[PDB]
Amino acid sequence: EHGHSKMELPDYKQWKIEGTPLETVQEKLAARGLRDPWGRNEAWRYSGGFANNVSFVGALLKGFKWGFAAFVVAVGAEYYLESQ
Amino acid sequence: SDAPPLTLEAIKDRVLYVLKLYDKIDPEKLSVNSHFMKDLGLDSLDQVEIIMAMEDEFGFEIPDIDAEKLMCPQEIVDYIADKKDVYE
Amino acid sequence: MLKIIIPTTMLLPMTWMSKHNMIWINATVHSLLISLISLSLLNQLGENSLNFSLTFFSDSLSAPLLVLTTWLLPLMLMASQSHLSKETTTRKKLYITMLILLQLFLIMTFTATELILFYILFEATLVPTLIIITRWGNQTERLNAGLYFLFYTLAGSLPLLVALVYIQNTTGSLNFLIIHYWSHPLSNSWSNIFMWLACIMAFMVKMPLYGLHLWLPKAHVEAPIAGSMVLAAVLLKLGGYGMMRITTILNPLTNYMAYPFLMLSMWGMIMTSSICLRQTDLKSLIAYSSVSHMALVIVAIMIQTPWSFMGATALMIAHGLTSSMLFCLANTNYERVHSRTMILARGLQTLLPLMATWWLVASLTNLALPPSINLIGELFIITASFSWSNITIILMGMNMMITALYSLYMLITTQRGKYTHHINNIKPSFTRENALMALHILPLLLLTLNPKMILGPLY
Amino acid sequence: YRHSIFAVTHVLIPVWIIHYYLKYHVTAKPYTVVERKPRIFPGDTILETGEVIPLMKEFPDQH
Amino acid sequence: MTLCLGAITTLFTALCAITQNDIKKIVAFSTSSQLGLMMVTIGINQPHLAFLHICMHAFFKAMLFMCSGSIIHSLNDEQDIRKMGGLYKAMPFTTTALIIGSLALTGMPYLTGFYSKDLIIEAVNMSYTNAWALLMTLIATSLTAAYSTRIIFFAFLGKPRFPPLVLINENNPLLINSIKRLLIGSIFAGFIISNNIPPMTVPNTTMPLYMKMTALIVT
Amino acid sequence: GAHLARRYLGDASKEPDPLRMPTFPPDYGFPERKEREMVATQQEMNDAQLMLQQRDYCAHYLIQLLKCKRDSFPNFLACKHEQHDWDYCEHLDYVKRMKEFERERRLLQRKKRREQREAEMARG
Amino acid sequence: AFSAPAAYLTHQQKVLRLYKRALRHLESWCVHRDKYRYFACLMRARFDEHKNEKDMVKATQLLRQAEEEFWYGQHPQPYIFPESPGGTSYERYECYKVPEWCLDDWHPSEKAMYPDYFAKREQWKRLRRESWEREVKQLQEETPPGGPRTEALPPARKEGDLPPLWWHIVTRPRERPM
Amino acid sequence: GGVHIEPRYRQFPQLTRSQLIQAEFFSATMWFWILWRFWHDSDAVLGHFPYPDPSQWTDEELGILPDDED
Amino acid sequence: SFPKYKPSRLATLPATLDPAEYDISPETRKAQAERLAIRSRLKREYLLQYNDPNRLGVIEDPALIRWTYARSANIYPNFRPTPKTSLLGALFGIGPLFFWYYVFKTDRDKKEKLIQEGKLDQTFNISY
Amino acid sequence: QQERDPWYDWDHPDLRLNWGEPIHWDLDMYIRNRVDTSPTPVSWNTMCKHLFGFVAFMLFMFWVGEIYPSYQPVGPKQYPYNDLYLERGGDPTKEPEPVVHYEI
Amino acid sequence: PDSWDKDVYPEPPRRTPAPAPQTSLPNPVTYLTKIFDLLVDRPVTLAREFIEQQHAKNRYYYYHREFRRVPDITECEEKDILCMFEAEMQWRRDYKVDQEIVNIIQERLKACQQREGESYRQNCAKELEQFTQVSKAFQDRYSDLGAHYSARKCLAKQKQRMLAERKAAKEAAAA
Amino acid sequence: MNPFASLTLTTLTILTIPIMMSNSNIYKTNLYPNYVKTTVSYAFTLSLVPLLMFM
Ligand SMILES: CCCCCCCCCCCCCCCCC[C@@H](O)O[C@H](CO[C@H](O)CCCCCCCCCCCCCCC)COP(=O)(O)OCC[N+](C)(C)C
Ligand SMILES: CCCCCCCC/C=C\CCCCCCCC(=O)O[C@H](COC(=O)CCCCCCC/C=C/CCCCCCCC)COP(=O)(O)OCCN
Ligand SMILES: *OP(=O)(O)OCC(C)(C)[C@@H](O)C(=O)NCCC(=O)NCCSC(=O)CCCCCCCCCCC
Repeated sequence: EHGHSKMELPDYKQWKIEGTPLETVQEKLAARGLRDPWGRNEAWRYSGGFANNVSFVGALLKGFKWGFAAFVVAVGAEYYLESQ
Repeated sequence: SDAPPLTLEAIKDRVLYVLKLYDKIDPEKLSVNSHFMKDLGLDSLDQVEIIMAMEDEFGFEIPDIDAEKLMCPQEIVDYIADKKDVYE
Repeated sequence: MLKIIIPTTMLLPMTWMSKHNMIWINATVHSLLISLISLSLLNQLGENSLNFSLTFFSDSLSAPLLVLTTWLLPLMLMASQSHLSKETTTRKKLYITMLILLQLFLIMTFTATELILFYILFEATLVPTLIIITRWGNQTERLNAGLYFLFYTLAGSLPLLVALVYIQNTTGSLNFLIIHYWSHPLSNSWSNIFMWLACIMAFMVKMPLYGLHLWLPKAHVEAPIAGSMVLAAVLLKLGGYGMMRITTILNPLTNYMAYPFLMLSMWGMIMTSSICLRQTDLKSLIAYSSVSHMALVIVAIMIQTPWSFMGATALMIAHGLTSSMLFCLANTNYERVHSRTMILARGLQTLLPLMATWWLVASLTNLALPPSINLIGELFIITASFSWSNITIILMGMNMMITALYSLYMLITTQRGKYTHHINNIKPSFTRENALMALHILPLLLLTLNPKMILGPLY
Repeated sequence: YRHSIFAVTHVLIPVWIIHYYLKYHVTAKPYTVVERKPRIFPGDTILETGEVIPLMKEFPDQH
Repeated sequence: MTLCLGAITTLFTALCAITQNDIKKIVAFSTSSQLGLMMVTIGINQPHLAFLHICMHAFFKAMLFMCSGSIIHSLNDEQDIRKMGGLYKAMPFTTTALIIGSLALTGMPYLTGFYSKDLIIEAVNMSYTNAWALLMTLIATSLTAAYSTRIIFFAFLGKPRFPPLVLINENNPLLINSIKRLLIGSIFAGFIISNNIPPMTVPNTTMPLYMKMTALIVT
Repeated sequence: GAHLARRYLGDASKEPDPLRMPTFPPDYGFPERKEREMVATQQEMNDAQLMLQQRDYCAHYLIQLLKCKRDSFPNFLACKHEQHDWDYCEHLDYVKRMKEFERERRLLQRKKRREQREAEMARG
Repeated sequence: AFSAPAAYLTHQQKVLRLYKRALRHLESWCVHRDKYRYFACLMRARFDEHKNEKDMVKATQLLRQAEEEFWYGQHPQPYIFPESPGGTSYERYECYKVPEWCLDDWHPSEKAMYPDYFAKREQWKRLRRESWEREVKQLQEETPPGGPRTEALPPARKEGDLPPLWWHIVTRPRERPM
Repeated sequence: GGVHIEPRYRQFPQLTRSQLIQAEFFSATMWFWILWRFWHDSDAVLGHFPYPDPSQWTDEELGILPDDED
Repeated sequence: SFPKYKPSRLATLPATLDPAEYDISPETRKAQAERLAIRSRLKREYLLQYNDPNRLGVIEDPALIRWTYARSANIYPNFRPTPKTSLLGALFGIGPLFFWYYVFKTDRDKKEKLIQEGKLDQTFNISY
Repeated sequence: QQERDPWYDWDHPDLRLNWGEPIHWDLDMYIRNRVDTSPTPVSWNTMCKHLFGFVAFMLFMFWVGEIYPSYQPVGPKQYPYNDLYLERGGDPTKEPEPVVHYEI
Repeated sequence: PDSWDKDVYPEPPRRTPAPAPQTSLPNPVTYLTKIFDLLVDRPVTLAREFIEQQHAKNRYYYYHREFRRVPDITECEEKDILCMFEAEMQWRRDYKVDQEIVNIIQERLKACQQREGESYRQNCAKELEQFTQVSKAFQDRYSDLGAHYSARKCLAKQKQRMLAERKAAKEAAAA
Repeated sequence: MNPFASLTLTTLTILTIPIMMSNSNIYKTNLYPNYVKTTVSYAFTLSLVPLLMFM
């Protein structure tokens, strides 16, 4: 049992430099009369599920919302049970 | 590991995929047997960059003595196949 | 004691009247039976000794050496079976005769109750070894090797004989029991100094002491495999046994006569160990490691304390077994490759895995991994030396580190890495070789369970 | 089932052998198994004797 | 001698770890610095605290190494952090496990590393000891936070920098369960063990407010 | 900490030496000098076998806390009042040590001031 | 690796080797892809500003200052592919490589398993046995007198011939045998 | 002993809902535990016993005389 | 300009920093060509011996034999007693012995004097 | 042997040696498992200076911190029964000089 | 256990506290010990009873060997080899017995240190004092004799010690 | 009697059984890693009891 499923490559025309930091790199290079020939080779790194980033603080607070809600519920139950 | 057993068709497809993203060469003109200097009008620095892109794509390094004489996509595919022991 | 001596003598007619194709089988079986019989000597007392007769006696210092001597003969026969295949029947019988005569001389030497008798057999052990080295040795250096092994020995032992007869004209006896019970102090005098030197140098040269050790690498690298086994396992310990016996009449001179040798040993063990770091021959490396271990034994005997003597006995037994195993492994490589150079045959763990396991166990034992009896002897000697002077630890400590290094070096060069491409004649290991290694290594790990058997008479 | 045989052959048999060896051979000799003395606090009572350890000196308690 | 050896060890190893690019090397230098901190604790005559730190470090350092090995296997035996980019979303369980382990290593309050590291820092702060060793311990704590940040930032937060053939896969029950047991350990074991052991030292009940917060501030 | 700066950058003799403290008689300040009271006796403190460093003036609270810990075993958070009591007693011990430090420092200040006034009167 | 080396490297080969090394180390310094793209385009622009120069002396004066500048700023810990000579898995599978001739020493009870494999192996052995006798003479007549000048080997030129010295290249163990 | 996931080649890899929910659950567990412990045991961080001011103690309790007696 | 690299015994000069590779002369090219020629001859000999189906033995290497012989057995016949060898032998073989003798003798004299004066405190020293 | 070309087809790839070529007198000293002489990014003298300076500075600073320790503004810890005379060593037949502790 | 003499290996009365549960939570330790008893102690005890009854079916004895006293080295002539042999054997037996006495005292000391817990420094004074005395006596008797020790060398050491003591006593008396 | 010592020795002893079985048939199959893992888990569970006794 191994992975022989005939994976097919996506279309190469899909990758475009627009909307990526590679576009800004191209603009800075054109400010000096240069060009980036390999730009479209890296575009897939900013295209799909990789298009959105998370901050360091956001990474640390990965499950803070649900934990905070559970803590509020638990402390409310503790208050409503002790006060009896 | 769990690495799928890549084939000659996969190697050729990936080589052509990387070459078609090189905006210096026209995707209509190139083929498997299209030469680098004469058929596509490229330089030696362009060939070095193409070899580096191949190395980045396939995750292994081609030594310079071997890399300097790989002038077609077909010979790139053959080199990768011989290095990685591809049957079909 | 004749219950062991007579069957060993009967080995000779049994060998000579045997069939042409049955010499090895009969010799091995009856040598194993003699070893089983000699196992009964291990029942010792905390009292004086096992004084069988006026001529022979046994002690808990002599019993383990006798057991090792009787056990080594079948292993030597197994090791010699291979390279003596194309030899005529008469010469094979002569080889077995030399081995039997060596065993007989050693047996008697360990149990002799008289110093002169001990000297005669201690020298009689030379002739079979010299014949074995110079007749069935492989290279042309063997002749020179033999000469060295002879003259060094004799150069040390001719003065001893003189001293011995001198002693018998003064005390009236050379019997060891009387000598022990009637011991008298040695006054500090030039005559006494030279008597001390005469009594000590013959045993120093056969340990061998550093600076007097030049014969040993020659003899061990030029000898056949059985000769190397018997030289490293038993013949080196003759000097230790002799010094243990004779130091009872040398006090209190040893308190200050021991200084030149102690230094020569304590520094020497460093040098030889470092020599093992840069060696291109396996047998030469194993021989130099033997020199280092015997330097430690020399220190133990010169310190003259109970812990020193216990450690020296244990280390003698352990080194005998370990060095014999290492020589057998090197020879099993040589018979395939015919070179005796460390870096020729490489990456052998891939081609011979079980032999690689044997190599690992032998290297671990030579490295003195606890609780092996090698480490027991080493640690007892080190503790006694620390009591002698706290500074000694430095040198001792250094030796330990160096030893491990070269041991693992020998294991890594031959077993690990990539195999040599052009060497395509490495056949699977035979049952004979595997059984040889197993019969070397199982007694060591069994002896670690009852160390009191090999701790000598001061336990 | 496999867990049952594993628990029988790899836990129960070794613990039986070790408990027998400790209870009937090791403790047959003195000082082989030496226990740290149990701690005694005021107000405790002893099974062997039955006396009551006196309480402390009623220290002034506040906060 | 033990105090000075531990202090110099922890400082030097954290300093070396701060610029490493192999992830296993970073974790190994972290282990060495933690061992130096243990020796510092021994030097100030707090052996039971050192034992407690050993017990907590076991949990969270082993789980950190397992997360690193998971990443290495998922990226085709690639160990350099230059060649791993956005893994926060690509493999979430490893991300949460490594985040919790890094928080436990840096002494986040009420986690497993809190109950040993915070007490060790307090004990070194209030003791008759070398000023240099104390300063080196504090700087080493800061550097511990720094290299944990380095691992997280270069392994999980950016854009992907691995080869195009994506073989990322976490879905193996063996890996998940093995990581999860030590995750639960590195969350609760400090509390359980600290509350279930007898007191073996005099506590540091009263302290200046800035001295009580020093570990958190430097982290 | 500021006392380190005061002793190491300022006048060393102006501040106490922690190793050689105290240097002044206990009765120098006021003659009352009430003695410290110990509750746990030698025998029960040996029977509880605390430690030679836990065998201090707060040992009775430690003994009570250990009794609670042993008695309510499965509920490891059952007895927290006695933990608080032991911690409070240790806090009071530390405050007494701080008071000793301060008293020695002020006595050193006053002794040096006496020496300066006497030197001024002698020079005048 | 596969290609035979020459007696020396020309100026062009040295320049290209510097270009590859400098780009790799710049990538090791610039971790992110867009930063690397920008600085690699800048390095390409810096590299070909002297592309059209004609004289050898100054062109060699360049590529010397370039080597010195590279060695000053060479990133002491550059990225290495894991299988490359400095990588973390360089010779990892070297211990699983076993030579083919070991199969000749298998017990008949072992060769009884896999009969088809050993039949094919016998076919290969007989092919090698004939081809060797042809190859020795082919190499003998194709070599210049005085010995070879370069360790490059010729192909087969006849119909049934095989390339000389082919056995130990064709029967390589594998890249990942186990 | 897992399930089959094919490679993607330059696209985000396929994810199971199980691993997502497990990771979110464990992160939420860690944060809830931290919040609960801070709510219940706050003295472990901020301290319980105030630090006295040494200069604020009166000379009466420190045994200091007005620089004339002894 | 950039700070210069200074080679040492244990950190040698890079090939890209060798001025000798930038001083190209026809004689240098001829030397390189003939070095490659002799390497190619040796490689051809080895590969002819290595690919031979008939051969079933370790290939003998004269260079390895020369190395082992030079390291072991060619030493003494080429030894000549010179001031340098004599001085180095005397130092390296005699100095350590007397150094360690002095150290150990001083230590044991100190210990013996302490024992004779009775101020050593050998309590519990039972095993020696 | 470590600075030999790793991309060449050596006859002995692990040792990076060719059959028939002269062997260095000290080959066993340089076998890639032992001392190597490969060029380093930083010069040997600079590395030696930096390492020695760091070690010497750390030793000097540890000695300085030994002379200038850190402590808290407290007096010595007080122990009840003659500074635990009986529990620390003992000798209960000597009647030690009593040490009494000051309550403030 | 009757297998050893309680006076030679003394032990304190071993007073242990009584269970005083303070809460209603059942502790797992008691239940674990009950299941341990049921699952381990009973079968082991039954096997032991079977083996003990089998041993009782076949009862036989062995004895401690008693040794007569012989004249010591202090009453042997210079060259009378038989008397020196007997005295040497007797001295060696006495040496072994003294070694075992030291071993017994050391075992006492180690057991005390383990048993007393945190108060071992004060509660093991008697064992330390006994070991100090026995160690001093053993060191006086047998230290520095060497590997080739004998009764004659021990007698010489004792004679030199007595000469030194007599000289010191005469010097102190004639002070 | 006092299961503490028996439990403590049993943990270390049953840690050694797979080493003895390393020459048996289980070592030549693919169930050996699970065998060792199960043995270690059982040893952990057993060793949890003397910790409870000390606690
Ligand atoms: C070569 C590889 C190693 C081989 C083995 C080497 C081991 C043998 C070393 C010999 C041991 C030492 C021999 C003598 C030691 C006695 C102590 C004496 O030499 O020291 C001083 C002696 O002073 C001088 O040494 C006098 C002798 C000087 C002449 C001797 C030659 C010195 C170096 C020779 C070395 C050659 C060795 C190799 C020979 C081939 C003490 O002063 P003094 O109190 O008055 O004499 C005490 C002795 N009494 C009581 C009998 C009187
Ligand atoms: C590996 C090579 C080692 C070579 C052997 C080294 C040992 C040499 C030992 C000395 C040799 C002769 C020993 C004498 C035999 C002992 C007998 C004895 O001690 O009697 C002495 C006699 O002692 C001597 O005569 C010895 C004199 C020496 C003469 C021979 C010189 C040999 C070389 C000496 C220097 C070398 C010794 C050490 C060598 C170290 C190793 C190289 C007392 O004689 P009396 O006159 O009866 O009593 C005195 C009261 N009237
Ligand atoms: O057509 P091709 O065969 O590809 O030929 C290419 C090229 C013509 C450029 C070249 O091979 C050639 O033959 N040039 C002739 C002249 C010449 O090249 N002279 C030397 C120029 S040196 C140079 O390019 C400047 C180097 C600047 C970069 C320094 C690197 C520092 C990096 C530091 C680490 C990050």
